[PDB]
Amino acid sequence: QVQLVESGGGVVQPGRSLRLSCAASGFMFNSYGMHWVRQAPGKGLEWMAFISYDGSDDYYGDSVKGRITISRDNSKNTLFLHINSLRTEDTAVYYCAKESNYGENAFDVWGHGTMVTVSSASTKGPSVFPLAPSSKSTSGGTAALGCLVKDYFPEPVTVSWNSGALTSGVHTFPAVLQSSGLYSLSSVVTVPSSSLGTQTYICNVNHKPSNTKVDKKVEPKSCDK
Amino acid sequence: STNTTDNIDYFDISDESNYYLISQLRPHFSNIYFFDEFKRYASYHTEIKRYEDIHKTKVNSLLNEASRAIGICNRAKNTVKGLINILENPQKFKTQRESYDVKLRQYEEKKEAFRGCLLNKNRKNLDQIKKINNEIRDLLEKLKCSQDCQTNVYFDMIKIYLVDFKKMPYENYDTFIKQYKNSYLSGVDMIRKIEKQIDNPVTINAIKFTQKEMGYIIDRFEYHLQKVKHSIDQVTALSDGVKPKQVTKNRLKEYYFNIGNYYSIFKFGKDSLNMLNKALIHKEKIVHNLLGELFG
Amino acid sequence: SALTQPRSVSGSPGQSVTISCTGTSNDVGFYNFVSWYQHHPGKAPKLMIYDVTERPSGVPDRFSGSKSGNTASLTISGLQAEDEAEYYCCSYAGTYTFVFGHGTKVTVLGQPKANPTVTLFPPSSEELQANKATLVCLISDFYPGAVTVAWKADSSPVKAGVETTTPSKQSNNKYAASSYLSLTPEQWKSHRSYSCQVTHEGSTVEKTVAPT
Repeated sequence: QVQLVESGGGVVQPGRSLRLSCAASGFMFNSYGMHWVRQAPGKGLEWMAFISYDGSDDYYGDSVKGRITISRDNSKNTLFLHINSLRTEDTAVYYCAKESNYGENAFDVWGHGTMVTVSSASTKGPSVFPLAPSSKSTSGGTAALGCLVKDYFPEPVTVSWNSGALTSGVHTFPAVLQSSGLYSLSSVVTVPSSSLGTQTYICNVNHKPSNTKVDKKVEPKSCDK
Repeated sequence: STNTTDNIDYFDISDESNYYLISQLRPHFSNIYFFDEFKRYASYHTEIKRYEDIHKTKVNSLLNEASRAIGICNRAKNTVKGLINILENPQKFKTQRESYDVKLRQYEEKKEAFRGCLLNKNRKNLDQIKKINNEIRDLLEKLKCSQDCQTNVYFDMIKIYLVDFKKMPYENYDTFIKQYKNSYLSGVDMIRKIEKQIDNPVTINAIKFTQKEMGYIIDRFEYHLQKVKHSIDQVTALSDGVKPKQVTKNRLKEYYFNIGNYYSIFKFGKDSLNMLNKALIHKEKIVHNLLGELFG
Repeated sequence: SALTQPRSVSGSPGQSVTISCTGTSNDVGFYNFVSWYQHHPGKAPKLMIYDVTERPSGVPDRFSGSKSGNTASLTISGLQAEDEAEYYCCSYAGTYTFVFGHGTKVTVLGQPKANPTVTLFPPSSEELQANKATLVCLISDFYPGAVTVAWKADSSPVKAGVETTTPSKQSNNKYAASSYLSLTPEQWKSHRSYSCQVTHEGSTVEKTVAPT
């Protein structure tokens, strides 16, 4: 019944400070070292800091030395993490971890993590750009088209094709967070290549946080630039 | 419930000729904590700024060489950990066929092999403690003072140490080991007397092995506690006694080594006590589950 | 600091796999303190091997840990559907520091492997009129779901302005991924061609679009 619960995450502005919390229970908290681990959206696990049982010693990884402070309050069974000045690369999931019972060189219990999303953006409706089918986009009896939903905040956005008439071959990708702090995603349909001139395909972009409803027809690339 | 030992960090060993105590936890040697303490002393003196290089190179290498050496004994650690798990667990012990006396001899054999490994692998590392000590003495010679050495840094570290001393719960530690050893010796006596009437040797033997390890850990707990208590008392007396504004350069060299030794032992013991307190809490839950199995 | 792990390993239910983890003489090779953690989507990471070889209670015998030189290994015997997860090695790095590996996705194969289909889109005329340029490279119908995307501008690699989504399962249990390259319109016109490089299961496929 050992549980670790991270807290303090969400949407945070770059250049400001952030303090994350880790509520521990089910074990004697004041007797174990603790660690902060983070995972970037597309990268692996990154070890950040360690603090001793009674909080008198703290050590850091080279990539985060001078940027963070690990700390604890053994009277409330809570571990803390202080980021001095948030950067774009701090967008990540931050895991709280307990020193393992079998020895100090492993961690036997981790928390579920909390999501830190660093962005300075206000609410913004997206720009929809068409991804047109062409010779480079056609192979055999299939053709790939789509819509590019760019520069919005916050998540999510819904994408349908011809007011839900299309279903087969439709794949709407997850959103990516850019260096600007705005999300981007694209939806793609694979349809017969011969039917491109006799059919009109439209995406139905809805970004309700901005009360946005955009329809963009996607037509095949005529001629050359 | 709890019926298996998961952590055997409580075993330690001491050197035969220079008598350094080796812990399975970093920094393994209390002398490393003294080298850590000399960083704080060296940051307050212009002349000994070069120690930042010495600590980052000689001290931290010794630390990592020590942790590497302890890691060389992970195999001997698992071998004695397997015997502990067998001897403490009746259900696990019944799965094999050797007597309790045969396996208890193997445990003693593997316990000393593991303890001996912790010392054999650290012999070269222990030889560095001396040379880092003397290197720090010669470094304190470059102080420009002679008969005028200010003791402000000396008494400022003492004031900090008195704050750090109060963070460790000494009264709670002392009350715990007194009630623990009291209960422990009672159950040992109770097991010795109910043993003749109950035909359950395996469970009683599992209780007696756990009491044997409990006795070992109680000894390590008591050893560090009064060592912690001694360094706290001596440094406290230094805060109460005379407070000269200035001493000679050689009295100050003895000063920093004295409080550095006392404080290094206090935190080394504090490290061990936190570990040993977890071992006694664990062994007591095991011996309680065994007693419930015996009487029930 | 980083321990290098294979991006993808796979096997069918019942056979073995082996995840390598190559470190340096200052971490994996210096200590006997390598760790192994299993990670499922939305689940807390779980310790499977500590101290190079030892298993915590509750970890099956199938999970095995070894080490040779600067490389540690994790062997999973008799694969099961539960074993499909991300695995990370971890090693003490000295002076109270640790270092994790890149991470290996284990997939227990439920269908035959499938190389991806790659379709690259140049910036739309609509977006270029707005003084923005984004290149969209779509990766579809690949299994197992693990891919590495590279971008090169006039045959020279370019990592700035690159974003890539993690592989997402399609309705046919195959995976899809997407990578975006955001440029200024001046960069897009000042190059002869751009390329999206997609590596999956040890084979690389390429697609080029040109502003001309």
